Amino acid sequence: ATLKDQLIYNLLKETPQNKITVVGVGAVGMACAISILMKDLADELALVDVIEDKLKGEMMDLQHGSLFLRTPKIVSGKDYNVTANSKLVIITAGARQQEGESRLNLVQRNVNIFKFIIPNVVKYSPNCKLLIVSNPVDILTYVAWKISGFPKNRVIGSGCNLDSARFRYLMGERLGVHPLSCHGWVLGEHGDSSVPVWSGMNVAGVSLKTLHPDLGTDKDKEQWKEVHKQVVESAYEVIKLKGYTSWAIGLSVADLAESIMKNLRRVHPVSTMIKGLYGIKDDVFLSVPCILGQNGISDLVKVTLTSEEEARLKKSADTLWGIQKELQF
Amino acid sequence: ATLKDQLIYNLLKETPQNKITVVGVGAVGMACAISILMKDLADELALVDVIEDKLKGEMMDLQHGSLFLRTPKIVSGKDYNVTANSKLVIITAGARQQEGESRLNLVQRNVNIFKFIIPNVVKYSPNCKLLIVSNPVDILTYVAWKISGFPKNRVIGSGCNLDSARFRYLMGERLGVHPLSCHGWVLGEHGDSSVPVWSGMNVAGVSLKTLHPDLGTDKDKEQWKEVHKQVVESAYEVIKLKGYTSWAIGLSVADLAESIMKNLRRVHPVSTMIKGLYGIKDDVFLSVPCILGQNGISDLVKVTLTSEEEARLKKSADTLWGIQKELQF
Amino acid sequence: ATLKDQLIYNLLKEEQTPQNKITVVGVGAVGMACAISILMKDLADELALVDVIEDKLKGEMMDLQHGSLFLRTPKIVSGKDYNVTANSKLVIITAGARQQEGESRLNLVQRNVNIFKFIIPNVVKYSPNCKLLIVSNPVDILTYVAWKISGFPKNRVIGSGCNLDSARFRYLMGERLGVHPLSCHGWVLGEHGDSSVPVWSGMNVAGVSLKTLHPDLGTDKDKEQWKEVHKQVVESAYEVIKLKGYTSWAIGLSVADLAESIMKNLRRVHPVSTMIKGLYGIKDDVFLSVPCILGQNGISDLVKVTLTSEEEARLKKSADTLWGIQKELQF
Amino acid sequence: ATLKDQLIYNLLKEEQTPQNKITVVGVGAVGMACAISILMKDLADELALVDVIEDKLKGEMMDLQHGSLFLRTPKIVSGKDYNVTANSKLVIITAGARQQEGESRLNLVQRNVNIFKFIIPNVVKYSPNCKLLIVSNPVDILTYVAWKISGFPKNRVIGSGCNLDSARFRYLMGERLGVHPLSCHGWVLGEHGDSSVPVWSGMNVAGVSLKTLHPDLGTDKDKEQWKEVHKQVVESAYEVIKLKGYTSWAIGLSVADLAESIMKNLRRVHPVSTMIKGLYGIKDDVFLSVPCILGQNGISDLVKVTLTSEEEARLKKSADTLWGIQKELQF
Ligand SMILES: O=C(O)c1csc(-n2nc(-c3ccc(F)cc3)cc2C(F)(F)F)n1
Ligand SMILES: O=C(O)c1csc(-n2nc(-c3ccc(F)cc3)cc2C(F)(F)F)n1
Ligand SMILES: O=C(O)c1csc(-n2nc(-c3ccc(F)cc3)cc2C(F)(F)F)n1
Ligand SMILES: O=C(O)c1csc(-n2nc(-c3ccc(F)cc3)cc2C(F)(F)F)n1
Ligand SMILES: O=C(O)c1csc(-n2nc(-c3ccc(F)cc3)cc2C(F)(F)F)n1
Ligand SMILES: O=C(O)c1csc(-n2nc(-c3ccc(F)cc3)cc2C(F)(F)F)n1
Ligand SMILES: O=C(O)c1csc(-n2nc(-c3ccc(F)cc3)cc2C(F)(F)F)n1
Repeated sequence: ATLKDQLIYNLLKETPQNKITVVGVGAVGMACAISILMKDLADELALVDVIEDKLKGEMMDLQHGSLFLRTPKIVSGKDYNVTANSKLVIITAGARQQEGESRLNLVQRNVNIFKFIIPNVVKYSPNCKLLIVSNPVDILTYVAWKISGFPKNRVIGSGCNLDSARFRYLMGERLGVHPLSCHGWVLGEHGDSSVPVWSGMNVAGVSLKTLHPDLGTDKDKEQWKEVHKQVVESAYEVIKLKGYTSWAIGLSVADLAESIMKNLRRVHPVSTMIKGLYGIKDDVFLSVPCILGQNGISDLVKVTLTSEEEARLKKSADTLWGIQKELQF
Repeated sequence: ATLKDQLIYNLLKETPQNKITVVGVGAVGMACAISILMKDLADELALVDVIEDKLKGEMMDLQHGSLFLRTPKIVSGKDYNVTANSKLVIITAGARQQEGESRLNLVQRNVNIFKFIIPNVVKYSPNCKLLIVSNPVDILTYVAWKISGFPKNRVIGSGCNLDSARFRYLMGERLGVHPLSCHGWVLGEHGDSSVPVWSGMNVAGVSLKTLHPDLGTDKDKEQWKEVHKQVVESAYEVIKLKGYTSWAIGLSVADLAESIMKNLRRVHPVSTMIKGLYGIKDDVFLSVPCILGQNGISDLVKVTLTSEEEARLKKSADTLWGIQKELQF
Repeated sequence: ATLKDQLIYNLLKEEQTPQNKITVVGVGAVGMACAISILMKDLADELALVDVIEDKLKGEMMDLQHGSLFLRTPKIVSGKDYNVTANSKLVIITAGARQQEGESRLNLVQRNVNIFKFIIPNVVKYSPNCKLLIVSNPVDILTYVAWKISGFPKNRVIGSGCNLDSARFRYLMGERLGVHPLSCHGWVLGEHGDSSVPVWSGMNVAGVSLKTLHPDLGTDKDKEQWKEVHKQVVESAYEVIKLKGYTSWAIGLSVADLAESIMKNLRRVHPVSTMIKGLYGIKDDVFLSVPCILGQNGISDLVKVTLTSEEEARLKKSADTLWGIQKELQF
Repeated sequence: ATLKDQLIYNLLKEEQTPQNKITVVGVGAVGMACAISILMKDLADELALVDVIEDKLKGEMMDLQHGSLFLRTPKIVSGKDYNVTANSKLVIITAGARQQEGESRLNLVQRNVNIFKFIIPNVVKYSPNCKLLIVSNPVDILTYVAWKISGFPKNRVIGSGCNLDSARFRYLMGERLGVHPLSCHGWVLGEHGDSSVPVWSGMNVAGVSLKTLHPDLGTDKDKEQWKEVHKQVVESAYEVIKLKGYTSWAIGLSVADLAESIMKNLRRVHPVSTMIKGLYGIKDDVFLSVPCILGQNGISDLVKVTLTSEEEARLKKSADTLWGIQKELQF
C-alpha cells in the first residue's frame, strides 16, 4: 500500500549487459566517464577510487544528470564488488613522477598500486578487457598484463592513440582540412620517443612524402618535423597552462571504448605486446595499429618502417625492457 | 609551390552559422563546453575568461580532441572579438561571496563584473540569446537583462532546470522508473526557496498526489518532502564531497542549448521575467515552465499553484526586488 | 604470403557470438523502416533480416550493407532460413499481410495467425532467450498469439501497441498548442485500432492538467472539439494508406523507440500490448496497450492508470472487442 | 479564453526565417531515404519535400510528421509549389526520368533536361543562395545540366558522383580484410557507375599502401584478383536493382554524409562530382568525381590526386563521352 505499489504492478523481480568501470576519478578518469556517458556506450558505469568523499561526490554529480543520459545505472565504491561483470575496465589511477624521482622507482610505485587494483578487478570481472591509460602507459600495460594473467588480446594501453589524434589535428590546421580527412600515424613509445611515420601521411590517398620528398627531414623548408615536435610538447604545454590534460584523453579513450563495446574492428594505434616484430625479442608493449573489437586486440597491422624508424622502436623496446627487468612483482 | 598548394587546388577564398560562446572557463564553464561539443550543437565554440593561461590551456586540450568531434573551430581569448556572431552566449563567470559580505554587496560586485562582460558580448553578437548560469541566477539574469538592453525573450537564466532534473532523478530512484518517464517541476527561485509543485508530479499522467494525498506534507509516512530537501541540499553535499559541482549543470545547460539552437519549442523551467503573474508586480525573474526556441523564450506556461506555493513565489519576488532596487548600474 | 597476411598479423582466430543482435522478420516497408531506424540509432552489433521472398530479401540486405561506412553495425545478414537469426536479443516481427485502403486491421487476423504459426516456432527455436517485439497487425491479437505459441513468459512478448497512437496524439496536441510533442503529455490506450481510448484525464503540459483547465475536454459539448484529435489519431493510418499506399516511417521510429528502451535497459514507460488481466476487473487473458516499464527483460511492470468512469468503460469496450476475437483462436 | 490561452502566455509573435533548412526534391525511394537519413542525423531545423504527385507527397509528409516525437526536426513541410522550399541552405535533387526500354542515353538525358528546366529555376527563385546537391542519374551529366540552368557558381553545384561508389569499394575492401570500412581507405573517382576509376595507389590501411605491399594490385595478372573488388562496385548496384527493383538506403546514407559536411562546415574530403575543366588534360565543361573539401560554401577546394597515365586516359575518355552527349542537349 506504498505509493510505489499503488502506482506500479510488478511482474518481475529481476546483471548488466554492457558495463564499463573507470578506476580513478581524477581529471582523466572523469573525462573518460563523461565522454563514455555522452556516447551511450554503457548500460551501467561504475567508478572506483580510494578517496571516498571525492568518489561519492563525482558519482552523485553524474547521477544528477541522468535525465540527460541513456545510462540507467551509475555506481561507485572503494570496494571492487561494484565493478562486477564489467565488459571493459579503464585504469587511470596511479602515481605521478615526483621531483628527484627516477623512472624505475616511479614505475615500481605504480606496480605496487596495480598489485592492489588489478587482482580486485580480475576477481569481479574475470573476462573483461583492461584498458590502461595511466602513465607511463607502455610499461604500465606490461605491468597490468603480468599481474592480471590475462591473454595479451585483453590488455590494451591507450598508447599513441591521442598522439596520433594530435598529429592529425595539427596536420589539418596546416592544410585547411578536417582531421577526419587527414591521415597519419604516430607509433612506438608514447611520449618523447614516439615515431611519426612520414610514409603513411596522406589526404585522400595522396602520399605527402611522395609529393614532397624532404618531408620530415632536416632539409625540409616547411619544417614538417616540427609537427611531431608539437605533438610531443603540446602535452607539456597544456600541463604548463591549465595544470594537467584531460579532455582530449577522455575523448580518445571513449573512441577506443566505442570500438571495443560495439565490436567495430576499427584500427587504432594502441599499446600492445610487440615481441616478434621489428627485431624485438623482449616482452614489451608499444603502439602499432591494432584492430579493436569485442575480444580486445584481435589483429595487428604490420606497418612498413624505414631502418631509422625501426631502430627507434628497437631502442625504445630495449629501454622499456631494461626498466621492466628491474621491477619487483 | 608549397606542399599544400601541390596537394590542394583552391576554388574559394571566402562566417559561422551556429556559434556558441561560453564566458568563464571554471569547472562549470568547461562542463558546459564539453557537453555542447559532444552534442554537436555548434559549428564554432568560443571561450572567454580573464585568466589567459588557463584559458589557452583549456582551448588547446579541447582542440586536441577535434578528431573525435564535429565542431571544426574552437577559439579563445581575453578579447571578446573571438565571440563575434554567436547565436548563443552562455555566462558562467561571477563573484564568490566573502565572509561577512552582504548578499546585496555580492550582487553589486556581480553587476560591476557584468558591466564589463555584457557590453562586450553585445558589441560582437548584438542578436545572440544570453543564457545566464552564474549564481545567484535569478538576480543575475535580471542584471544581464538590464545591462544588455535585450528584449526579455533573449535573456534566459538556467534557473530551476537542474533542480527539476535532480527532482526527477530522485523520483525515478524511488519508483524504479527512468527520470525521462518521471515528471515533476521545481519552480520559483533557484536554491533553498524553490517550490516543488506536488500537483504536477506524475508517471504516465497518473498524479502521485491523487493516489497519496499526504504527498509532500509532514503527515507523509514516506516523507516525500525529503526529496525536495535533497534537491535543495544536493549542490551543498556535492560541494562538500568533491569541492564544487559541474557535470550535472553542464548537461542541463547543454539541454537548454539544444532547444534554443534547434528551435525545438520544448518546455523547460528557466528564469524569466515574471511580472504580471501570481500577483507579482516588480521586474523580477523566477523560474516557470518556458517554451524555448530560436528566439529564446517565446511563451510561458501558467502553472496553477496552491495558496502556499503562490505565497512562496511572492515572498521570493519581494526578496529579489528588495535587493534589485538597491543596485547601482 | 597473401596481401592480407603481409598486412595483418592475426592474434585471435575464434569469432564470438554478437552481444546485441537484433532480427527483423519481414522486409516490407514496415520492416525496412524498422531496420534503418535501428541502424541509425546504434542499437545493434548485428542485424539479421528474414523473409520468404529471397530476391527482395537479398537486395535489401545488400543495399544496407553498402551503407556500412556510415553506420556502426558491423554485421548485417539475411536469409529465408531462420538459422540466420540465432542468438538474437530482440526479434521484431513485422511480416504478414497489411491493411489495404479502407480495410480494418482486424480483417488481417486469419492470414497473420496462420503466418505466425510458422514464424514464431522458428524464432523461438534459434533465439530461446530473446524478447519478441510484435509489430504485425492486428498487433494486440498477434501479441497474444505469439505469447501462446512461443511459450515465453509474458514479460518477453511485447506488442508495439499504442506507442505510435500516443506519438500521433502528442504530435496533434503539439500542433494545437504550439509546443514540441516531447513536452505534450497524453496517452492513448487499448486497441491499436478503431477502439483505442484517449485518456483525457491524464493530458498535461508541464504537469498542468488540461481537463482541470478545460472541464469539457474530450466531450461532445467541448466548443474546441478536442475529440477530433483522437478521431484523427484513429483515422491516421487509413489517411496515409489512402495517400501513399502504406505507412512506414512513423511505425519504424516507434518500434526503434521501444527497441532502444529494451536494448539499453532504460525502464522508460511506454503503452505497449500486454496481458491486462487483473486490471479494471478484467478476468480474461486479453492483450491490449497500457503503460508498461520496458527494459532488458521486456515488460517488468505495469503502470496502474486511474481512469474516469467513461475512460474505463471505453477501455473495457476495447478489451471486449479484442477478447471476442482472441478467445476464438485455436492452438 | 481558449484552452491554449489559459495554459500559455505568449511573449512573441515570430515570423522567423528558417536557419538550417534542407529541401529534398522528389519523394521516390531515393528522396525519402535521403529524408529519413537527414532526419535521424539531426542535420536540419526544417525539412521541405517537393514533388509533382500530390497525394503521395502529402502521405510521405504526414508519415514523417507522425514520428516527430522521435525526432529533433520541429518543422516538416511539403507541397507541389516551390514556395515551401524558401531559404533552404541545401537543396537535394532526386527527381527525374528513368531510362526506358530501348531508350538512348541522349534521349534519356534530354527528358531530364526538360524536367530540370522546371525544377531548377523554381529552386533558385526561392533559395538563390543554396547549395545544390544533385543525386538524380545519370548524375555527372545532370549536375552539368543543373549548373547550366541555375547559373550558380560551380562551388555551389555538387553531384553525389562517386561518393557511394567509394563507400561500396570500402565496404568490399573491409569484407576482404576483416576491417571496418572506416579504417579501409580507397578512392573511386571519375564517372559514377561503369566507367569509374579505382585509384589503386591510394588504397591503404593505417597508411600502409596495399599497392606497395602487393604490386600486382589492380592488374589482370593479380593472383588475388583485387580488381574484382572494383568490378563488384560496379556490378553490385545492378544486382541490387535486379533483386529489389532500385537502390535507396545506401544512397540515402551517403547523401546524408555529404549534407553533414555541408551543413556543419566540416571541410571533410568527399569524392563528389565537380566541374573539372582544366585538370588532367580535360578541356570541356564536364563534371567528374575528384576528392573535394566540402563545407558551408559547397566545394571550396579539391585534392589534386596524382594519377597514372592509364588513369588519366580513363578520365579523359569519360569527359569526351559526357561532353559528346552534353553538346547535343537543347536547353
Ligand atoms: O603498497 C602500496 O604502495 C599501495 C597499495 S594500494 C596503493 N594505492 N592505491 C591507490 C589508488 C587505487 C585506486 C585508485 F582508483 C586510486 C588510487 C593509491 C595508492 C597509494 F597512494 F600509493 F598509497 N599503494
Ligand atoms: O645497453 C645497456 O644495457 C644500457 C644502456 S643505458 C643502460 N642503463 N641506463 C640506466 C639508468 C638510466 C637513468 C637512471 F636514472 C638510472 C639508471 C642504467 C642502465 C644499466 F642497465 F644499468 F646499464 N643500460
Ligand atoms: O595528454 C598526454 O598525452 C599526457 C599527459 S601526461 C603525459 N606523459 N606522462 C609521461 C610520463 C610519466 C611518468 C613517467 F615515469 C614517464 C613518462 C610522459 C608523457 C608525455 F606523453 F610525454 F607527455 N602525456
Ligand atoms: O630514470 C630511470 O630510472 C631510468 C631511465 S632509463 C633507465 N634504464 N634504462 C635501462 C636500459 C636502457 C637500454 C638498454 F639497452 C638496456 C637497459 C635500464 C634502466 C634501469 F634499470 F631502470 F635503470 N632507468
Ligand atoms: O457516468 C459516467 O461518467 C459514465 C459512465 S460510462 C460513460 N460513458 N461511456 C461511454 C462509452 C463507452 C464505451 C464506448 F465504446 C463508447 C462510449 C460514453 C460515456 C458518456 F456518457 F459519454 F460519458 N459515462
Ligand atoms: O515539359 C515537360 O516534359 C516537363 C515539364 S516539368 C516535367 N516533369 N517534372 C516532373 C517532376 C518534377 C519534380 C519532382 F520532384 C518530380 C517530378 C515530372 C515531369 C514529367 F511530367 F514526368 F515529365 N516534365
Ligand atoms: O545506386 C547506384 O549507384 C545507382 C543507382 S541507378 C545508377 N545508375 N544510373 C545510371 C544511368 C541512368 C540513366 C542513364 F541514361 C544512364 C546511366 C547508371 C548507373 C550505374 F551507376 F551504373 F549503376 N547507379
